[PDB]
Amino acid sequence: PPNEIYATAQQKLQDGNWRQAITQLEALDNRYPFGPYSQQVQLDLIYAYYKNADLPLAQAAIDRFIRLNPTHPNIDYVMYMRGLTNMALDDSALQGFFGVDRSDRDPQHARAAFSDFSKLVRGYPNSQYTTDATKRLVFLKDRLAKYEYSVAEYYTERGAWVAVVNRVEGMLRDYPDTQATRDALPLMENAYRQMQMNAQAEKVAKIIAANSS
Amino acid sequence: GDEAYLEAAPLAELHAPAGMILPVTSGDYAIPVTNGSGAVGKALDIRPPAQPLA
Amino acid sequence: STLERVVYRPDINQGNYLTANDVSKIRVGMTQQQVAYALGTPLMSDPFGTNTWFYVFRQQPGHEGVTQQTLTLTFNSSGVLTNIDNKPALS
Amino acid sequence: FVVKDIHFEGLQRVAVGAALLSMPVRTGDTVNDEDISNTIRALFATGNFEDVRVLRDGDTLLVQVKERPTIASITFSGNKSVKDDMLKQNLEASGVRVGESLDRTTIADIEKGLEDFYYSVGKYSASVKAVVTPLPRNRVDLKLVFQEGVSAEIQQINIVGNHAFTTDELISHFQLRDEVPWWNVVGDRKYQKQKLAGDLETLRSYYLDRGYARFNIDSTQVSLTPDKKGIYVTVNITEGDQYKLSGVEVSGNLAGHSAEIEQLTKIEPGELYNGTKVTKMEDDIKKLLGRYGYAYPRVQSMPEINDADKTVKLRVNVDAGNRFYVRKIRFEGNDTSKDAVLRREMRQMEGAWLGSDLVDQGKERLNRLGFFETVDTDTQRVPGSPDQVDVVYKVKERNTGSFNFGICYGTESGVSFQAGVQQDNWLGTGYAVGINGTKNDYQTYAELSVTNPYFTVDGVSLGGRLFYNDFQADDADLSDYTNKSYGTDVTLGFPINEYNSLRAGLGYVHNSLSNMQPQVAMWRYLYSMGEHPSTSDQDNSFKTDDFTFNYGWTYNKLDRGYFPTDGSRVNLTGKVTIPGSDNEYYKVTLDTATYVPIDDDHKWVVLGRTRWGYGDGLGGKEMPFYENFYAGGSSTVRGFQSNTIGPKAVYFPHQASNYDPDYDYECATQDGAKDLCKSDDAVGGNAMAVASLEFITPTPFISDKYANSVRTSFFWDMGTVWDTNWDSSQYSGYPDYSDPSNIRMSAGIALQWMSPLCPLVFSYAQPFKKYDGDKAEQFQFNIGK
Amino acid sequence: EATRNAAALFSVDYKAFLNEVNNLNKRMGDLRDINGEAGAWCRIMSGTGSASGGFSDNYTHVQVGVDKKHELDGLDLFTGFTVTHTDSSASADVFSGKTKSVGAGLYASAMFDSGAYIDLIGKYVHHDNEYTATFAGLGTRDYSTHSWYAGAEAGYRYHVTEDAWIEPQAELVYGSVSGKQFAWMKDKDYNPLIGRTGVDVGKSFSGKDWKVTARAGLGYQFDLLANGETIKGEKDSRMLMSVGLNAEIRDNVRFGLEFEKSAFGKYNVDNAVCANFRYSF
Amino acid sequence: EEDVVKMSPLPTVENQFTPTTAWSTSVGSGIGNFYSNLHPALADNVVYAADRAGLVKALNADDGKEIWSVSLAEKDGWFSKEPALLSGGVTVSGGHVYIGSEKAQVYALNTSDGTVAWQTKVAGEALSRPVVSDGLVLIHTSNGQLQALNEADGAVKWTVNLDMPSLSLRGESAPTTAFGAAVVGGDNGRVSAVLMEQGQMIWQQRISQATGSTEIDRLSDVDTTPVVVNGVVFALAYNGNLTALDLRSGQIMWKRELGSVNDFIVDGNRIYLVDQNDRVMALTIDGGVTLWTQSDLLHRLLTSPVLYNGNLVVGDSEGYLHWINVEDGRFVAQQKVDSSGFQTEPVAADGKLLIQAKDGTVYSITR
Repeated sequence: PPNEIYATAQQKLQDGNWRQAITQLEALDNRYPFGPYSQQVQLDLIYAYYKNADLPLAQAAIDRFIRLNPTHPNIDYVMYMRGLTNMALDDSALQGFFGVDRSDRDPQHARAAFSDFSKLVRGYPNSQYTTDATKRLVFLKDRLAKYEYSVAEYYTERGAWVAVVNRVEGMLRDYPDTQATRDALPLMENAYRQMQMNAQAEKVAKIIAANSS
Repeated sequence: GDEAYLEAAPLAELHAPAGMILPVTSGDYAIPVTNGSGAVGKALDIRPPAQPLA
Repeated sequence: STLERVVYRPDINQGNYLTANDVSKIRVGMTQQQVAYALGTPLMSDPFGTNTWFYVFRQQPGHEGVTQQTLTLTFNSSGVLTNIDNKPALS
Repeated sequence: FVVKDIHFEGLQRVAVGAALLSMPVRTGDTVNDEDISNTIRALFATGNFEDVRVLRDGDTLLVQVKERPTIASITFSGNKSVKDDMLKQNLEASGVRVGESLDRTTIADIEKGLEDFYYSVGKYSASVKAVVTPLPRNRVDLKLVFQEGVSAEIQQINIVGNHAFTTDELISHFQLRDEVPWWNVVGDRKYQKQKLAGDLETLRSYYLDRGYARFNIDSTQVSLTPDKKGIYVTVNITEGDQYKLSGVEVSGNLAGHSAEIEQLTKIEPGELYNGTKVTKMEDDIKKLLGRYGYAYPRVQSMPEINDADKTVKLRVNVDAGNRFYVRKIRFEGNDTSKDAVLRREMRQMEGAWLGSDLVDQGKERLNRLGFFETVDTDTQRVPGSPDQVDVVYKVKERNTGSFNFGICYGTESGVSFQAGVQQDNWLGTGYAVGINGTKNDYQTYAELSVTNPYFTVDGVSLGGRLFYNDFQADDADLSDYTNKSYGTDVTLGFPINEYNSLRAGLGYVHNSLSNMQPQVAMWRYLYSMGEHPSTSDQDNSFKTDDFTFNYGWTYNKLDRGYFPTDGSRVNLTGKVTIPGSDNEYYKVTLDTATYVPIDDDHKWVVLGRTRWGYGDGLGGKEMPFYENFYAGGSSTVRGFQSNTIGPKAVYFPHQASNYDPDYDYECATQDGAKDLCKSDDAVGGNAMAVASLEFITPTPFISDKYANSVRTSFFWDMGTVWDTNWDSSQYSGYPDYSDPSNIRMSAGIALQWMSPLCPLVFSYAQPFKKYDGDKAEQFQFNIGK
Repeated sequence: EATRNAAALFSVDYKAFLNEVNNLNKRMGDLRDINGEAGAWCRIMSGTGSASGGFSDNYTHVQVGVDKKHELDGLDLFTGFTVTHTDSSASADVFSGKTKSVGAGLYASAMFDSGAYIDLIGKYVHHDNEYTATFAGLGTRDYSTHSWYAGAEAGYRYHVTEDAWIEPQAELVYGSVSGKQFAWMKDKDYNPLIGRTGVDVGKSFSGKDWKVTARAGLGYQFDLLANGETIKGEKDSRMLMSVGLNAEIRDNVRFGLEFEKSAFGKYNVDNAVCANFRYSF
Repeated sequence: EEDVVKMSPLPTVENQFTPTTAWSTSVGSGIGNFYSNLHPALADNVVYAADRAGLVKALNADDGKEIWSVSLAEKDGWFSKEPALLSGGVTVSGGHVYIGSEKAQVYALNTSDGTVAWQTKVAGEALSRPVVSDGLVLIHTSNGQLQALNEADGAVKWTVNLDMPSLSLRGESAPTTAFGAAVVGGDNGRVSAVLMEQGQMIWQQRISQATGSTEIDRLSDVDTTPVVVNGVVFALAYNGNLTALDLRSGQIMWKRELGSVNDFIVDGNRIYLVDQNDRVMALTIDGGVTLWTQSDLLHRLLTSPVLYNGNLVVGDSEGYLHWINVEDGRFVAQQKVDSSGFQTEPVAADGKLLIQAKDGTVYSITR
């Protein structure tokens, strides 16, 4: 019977350890795909693989849950954990142990934690994890804007006055309210002065002094 | 987890002076306000919300 | 210094290519679809209110001087009247 | 006429709405007496209902359908050189899966992914049979007994119609071979269906390069022997005539490139129709248009076969588009490396016109760093603008680091710190920090090498090194002494070309030679500068303060920086002391590593190494022996002991020692004779010339690498070390150490597997030409680098 | 005392018989639950210790080979060639030299998790002994000898607990060594029957990828076929207490306390407690 | 490893005769492990033999006379020679000796001197037994084509294509004639019988069971020598049975079970078959009565059978023989005459049994 294994599948990480919560949990999914506990064990493999550093295989367990039933009542939990397994690939490594700034690393994991959090705060505004999703989007919108500042910081010492003014113009359209825009705003003024475009350098000079940090 | 998403700097939109209408704010990455009032930090409901019976 | 003219510096090209033959084929009274067809799309533009396209042709060889040819075209609200301002050399 | 009891307790095993409530018999009764014909033979005959039991009247009616149990697990027992991963992925798409209900139907679909899969590899006599095991109804699994068939054997290869070339020349260029000699390993009877179309296109391209433009292949007959033990295959070709190339014709819009294209497609008068030369000119025009902004051109070829005078011309229609500009250069895959490291090695600038010669220059620049394994350029396209591209680099990080902490404390030896911290990236910032804290029982060797490769934005480097030897050997006398050395180093390098690099800098070197044995080669230096002590006592101290000027030059054109297979790398490290130090000398050292392949797949790589060294004194100095040259051991001349190739100094007549308990190796005492007494250990010379030559072999019997790890090669290396200041007039019975002709040659086989946790290189060599006194060993092993 | 000092050159095959044989942790490590069908392993063994009279022992035992995972009914068959390039730097104070012990062979281990420890190891080692004496006018010496090995390993493992296991292992090998002559007094051909027994308290906790194996051992060495013509031979028993350790992670395949001591006898085998470490980042 | 079953053991020999007459001459270089159809022939007590290297010889039935060794497969006249895969089959009829090859060469040697060999280029590989009928040497190649050559120079070159199945087995079906209609076994399980004028109507008939099965490897194949009696074409095939059709272009068809690739002998009312399981059975011309089998030779790589002095002698894969009677098929007689093995078919005429081994060793055993 399938009930003799699920009755001993309550020893979680708070009761047992990080290893016993999977051994009797995997044996109920393969041998009973259409059993009694069909969607219960699918919401247990997601949480058990998050704190056991089982990051890539839990991402395949996320997209399986929306694909077979999109009419789930409390679907806000699987969408909130999709953003947490993408932020687990961020600066939580040996580089983060020393205390360095990893804003100029690969932004592919931080940008992947934005398309799912935008659907959570706009689709279900009165959900449970709506408050923590908005507070996590401020750090993600600041980490992605700081990556574009490190690009313009390299292109202003090598010297490229079309590549500098294209990243700050791309920062004024994507991230208009952050600290990296106000810091890269003198970098856009310096590239207009190195060329003969003095009519454009006075427009940036009238917006830095008008917004005193 | 970490303590970086709550200790970060808030967002403040800069202003535009006269002569520059600043129409560049027309892209993605917008943060709406949906009355955020709940639990933040480490004290969250990390357990899966299992559905009860009728 | 001593290493001012010894260290190798690669070619730093910027902006779009402006061949001197197809620059003088445009004139006033031209829509935006014909300027973007002959010279191409501009790499930079002015979004602050007006619509001015900057055709900057800048190239800098390794410690051998800087050459820049700037062509600024100021469009109108409809996008027909252009202001031809050709800068063949920088200061 | 309604039926009430129609829902009994034998239909709720696998479903309640799809099995019990599939047909609404309750409160949906319409027909009068056709209830048996509307449910049983209309719906309950296809899904899982095999029972066609005729229902009785309304007193003892019963359906009683027994549902067959589900499948628990597919245990593939007896994996006869097959993988369980590729045997179960085909069964999920075509066959059975885990936990799926099987109502005793699948007999043939299990033979579709298993028996027909044996028909593809060559096993035509497969007789597999899946029999279910006796077990109660809960999670019924089954056993899988494997009955293998015949191997994929090939009897012979025959090519008919080959009136021009012989049939033996074609098998030497065929990928699908028949028999291998003892010269190679691979090339035996392995019949693969995907490999049959591989060598058929090679036969199609073999005659196209010689001039047979009308070469056509008929149907290929793959015949099988009765009572199968081999597979025959016969091709039928119909070649034409060897044609001649008349001329080219480049049409279309050349976009001003009318002088570098027609000169590029120029042919030789009296040349045939080469098949590989048409596809080379098809790409070289596409490579030429990519160096000006045209990223996506359109080129074709219309060959005009003229069978009248046996000639052929070709017409190229070049359609060059518009100038494509680079909008953004994004990088993905740099998890541990910052974006500023991967941006300095880019020759294509953002916001300029797309030059394809500059993008491939940035791809090969990331390969020679040694930080990544696989790199590639995926040039995207902006959907809005018709002439804007997005150059995307997909890199993959490598574990650039080594933390060896193999310390251990013996019962009487003591503490044996072996800290071996050495990495090329500190935290992804380009800084190469190598800390070798090899602290032995007395040898307290500690160094710290921090090197910044980009001090400025142009590529100027700045590094440092702080060594500390502290080597106290107060037990043996095998050219050993109480040494104490330290000092710093400052090196500033800068590039002068795309591949060349120069460097310069200062350096302070301190030495302290205390309690050293007297011999000839060590006291010719002390008789030149310093004092002249007596030759019959020990503990003669000497402290030198050096101030050197370290120059050098480095040329690098390798294809990869991790472990290359093509290109050359020339190194040079020279130094000379400034006037005013304790000693006045100089030393030049050269290194060479040349990789060259002799095929197309880069499988046989010829490697040639060359190490040259020379050093002399300035103003009368005599080349201080703590910075001499040593040959032998491993990675220089494989087949000898560690630093044994070179001159061996004659020991002076001693008189005393530390204790002298009648077994010391000091001479001119009661244990030996009373004359000038020679030795057997190497002391090094002023010059050095070592040349090596290897042959990188194909994949050995150990064939598991999973990227490129294992590498087997056999080598042949020479080398000699001679003392250029040895006086030959005062010594007659001793061998002349001033002769640069005593070449020591060796040969053997090496094995280098580049695993990140055991990166050791072991090699077995046998010296066939050595000299007297040279201690030679056969097996050698170290870390390397 | 001239025959007893010259007997140290003849007493080099008795010490090499212990160095050529090893346990499972010295050739395969801990072969517990690895899904590798074929994998080359790295192993370098080095011992020291003065036996009697200050013997310089600096032998470096190395071995490398592959495996072949062939599971049928829980009784696997392994096949792979191994090499034995042992550089035995074993010499006294009176005579100097080394010993180049080159050899090659194969192994067939059928060990499983149930406790069926049946291994068949066969190897052929050709020894090269180069010594340079000074007493009694001997001087340099050079000969050649061969050695055939037939390692029949037995043992069973019962699981009394969930993590702590006990493996009473017994060894029974066979030798085919030969002798040599002098030219300026010879031995004969003997067949050793050196066997050992003792339990192995293996506290193997392979829960996560961090696999710690606190392995113990109280083995004892004895001789079955004892010869008395090397003058004559002598009797000597050995003690082989060894406490092993391993920590096999994906980034650390090292950090193992591998050591073995003795209590009685006139020989020294290894250090007391010393280990290694490595890390790749 | 073993595929299905190993070779069957040898039963007790009875040996009711004296087969002591056997002379051994190893001609050629040996065939080896190559599947061919190199069977000897005889004409006026002159035994002919060949090999894949081209060493064609001629011997006598008594001891071996008129020995001329010619290098037919040379193809090189500069420094050495080279084999041309001479694996067609020696047939002596009409004063000429026709041997096919696998390099599109159909040689035609002489009888007295045996060195003038005009060769005709064909569109494939000659593998079938070259038969003659009214001065026309029929060749069934490996490409599914029929090229009948003249006896003088091969002027007539009419060619008809029958079928070309994917992954066929062989194409060495020896054709027989019947009242002007040359019955040619196809390659995809079809039985064709056309007139030998220029190529008449084919009237193909599918007799194999490859169309019924979904996955097939080498099921559609027919390789037989359809000897006819009273105008009845038997023409068996792989995975079928005999297909006793009439000469009047009929469409009626009946097989039973279990057909092979080897040949058979028609003794009028009694026929004798072989299968892939290598059980020598016996049938009649109308259906079958007392179909007895012999399971003592299971998977022993059995060759084609032949009648000799009332007994059916069949070779083996190692060199043994099976002298089997006719009334029930229980008597056997195993003689260790060869060590390499028998692969080609044995021929027997006028009291002379000829069998060639894999190494090219002919025999004249008489019992």
